[PDB]
Amino acid sequence: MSNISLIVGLGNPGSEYAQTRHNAGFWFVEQLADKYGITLKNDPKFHGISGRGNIEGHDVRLLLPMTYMNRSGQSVVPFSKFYQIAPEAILIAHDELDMNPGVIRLKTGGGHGGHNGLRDIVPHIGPNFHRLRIGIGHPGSKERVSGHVLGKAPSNEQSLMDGAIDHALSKVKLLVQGQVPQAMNQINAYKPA
Repeated sequence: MSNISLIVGLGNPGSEYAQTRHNAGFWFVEQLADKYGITLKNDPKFHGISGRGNIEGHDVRLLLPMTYMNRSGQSVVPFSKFYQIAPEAILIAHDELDMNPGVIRLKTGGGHGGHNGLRDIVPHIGPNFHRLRIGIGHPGSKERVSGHVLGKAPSNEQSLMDGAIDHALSKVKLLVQGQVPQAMNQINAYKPA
């Protein structure tokens, strides 16, 4: 079973979106980058910010598309193709409306589930990449989904999400060393302390 060699975080560019729920993927990858001292640099050729370095003995690339969320494929697709990274070696972290704050799951395959970042990626690389679904809660109605994902969470929900992100961070060793079923068991078992 492939080692994960590319980790992508989905979100929108700019300081006005940096703290919004829809950037949960960016939080995870930025925190991962600084945990391992990997420097994320502007990478205009692939419409994103990217880095590469050693994580737990493996050479891993990190990518944050700077395309805006709904056009994320315009970075993820050419980047993974240029470096010849198969979908099976990709993990994509993203906010998940269908899970509460403090809930976090690793998933392999399936469709976009309505996520407008994943919607731009599945068509071009197929579905067989891994996803870190970071729960952000559902506001209660379709009409307010957009204001919820594009909004900043209150303190209490933010702590839950941060706790869940911290836990996944501690399991990245299993992911990069090819231990996906173990990582899946261990990430998916998390419950707030």
